[PDB]
Amino acid sequence: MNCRSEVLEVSVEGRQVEEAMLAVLHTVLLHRSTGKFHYAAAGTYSIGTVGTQDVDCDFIDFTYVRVSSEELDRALRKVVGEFKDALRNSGGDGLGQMSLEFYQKKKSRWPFSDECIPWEVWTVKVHVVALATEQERQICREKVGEKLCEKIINIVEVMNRHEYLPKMPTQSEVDNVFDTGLRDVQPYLYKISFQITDALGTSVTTT
Amino acid sequence: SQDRKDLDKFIKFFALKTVQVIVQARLGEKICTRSSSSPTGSDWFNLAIKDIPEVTHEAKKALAGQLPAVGRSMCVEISLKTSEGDSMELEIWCLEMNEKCDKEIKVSYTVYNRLSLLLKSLLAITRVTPAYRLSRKQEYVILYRIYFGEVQLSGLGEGFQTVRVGTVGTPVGTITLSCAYR
Repeated sequence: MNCRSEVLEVSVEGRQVEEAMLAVLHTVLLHRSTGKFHYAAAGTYSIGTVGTQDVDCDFIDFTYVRVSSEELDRALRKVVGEFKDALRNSGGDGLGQMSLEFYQKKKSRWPFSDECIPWEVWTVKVHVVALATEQERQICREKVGEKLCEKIINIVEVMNRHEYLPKMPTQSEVDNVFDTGLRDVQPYLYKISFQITDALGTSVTTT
Repeated sequence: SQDRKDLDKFIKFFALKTVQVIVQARLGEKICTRSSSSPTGSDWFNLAIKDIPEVTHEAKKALAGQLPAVGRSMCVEISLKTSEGDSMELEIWCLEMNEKCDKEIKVSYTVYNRLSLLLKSLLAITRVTPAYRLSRKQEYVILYRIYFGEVQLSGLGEGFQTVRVGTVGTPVGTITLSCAYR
């Protein structure tokens, strides 16, 4: 169960940075979640029903499908809000990235704490572009939407080339795999961090 | 065996829900379904996809009580009619079943869950094809037709591209769901 990593890059306006990230997070969390498990004393469990809803973008000419959980929506918009703040107060660099990590929880003997083994991680690298005129805005909307289409398609086409997923747990260890804190969904144990990057140069090799 | 009878249930209702997701994605407005922790015995694949009876009827008449198999694939054709009457095949969603089977699966519930994820991938992909941005601003009118093929895409014009929404292996063969759009 070694780690699987993937990278995405999108060039967006500063206004579009939140919508672009939410579209990537929600589509990945859509596939990386299930209905809430209700356990019986015997050990059987029933799986709840996951809802879906469309979200139309305001700063982008794009629409994406997210799970109807409102707690997950607010939770994601908060951390992407922290990203949107940090990048503005980082100024001229403007090169940031978020990472969505899906991890299992493994029990450790005393005194050690439980070790969180990652099994899949998603990195999205943001490139912010400054704008001037309005007719450049109305085109940036379209082209950014059409890029996000390619991105979502690629994500879906990856969610199949990845055969491995952690085994379904029993009633005791259900929190070693799933985030059972939301009342509307049961997503896999995930951790969302971000990082502002210093731009690096390009070597003169095959060029 | 009862196992493959349940498998036939899963393939059948997966096909019906496929038609539902596609046609509802070409319906011209946003779709919104609420989740439930106390679900009903009708929430197939743990997904709230409200069946609209007219398209279940059309889909069943197209299936004629059969399932996809080798050489027999289900297709959903999304087309456009304008004021002049020009008909264009915009999308052909194809639900293929190939020959390669896989015995390493307990068809019990792995196929069910992976088919659920395939329906989620279909939900996401149906909103990133250009015919979605077309069908939301609808002037224009969108038409659908389900048919059992024998799939062919000559009506798409030269230069079409295909997006693969995904595959799911079963002991009777692997399912493929893709789209050929203009």
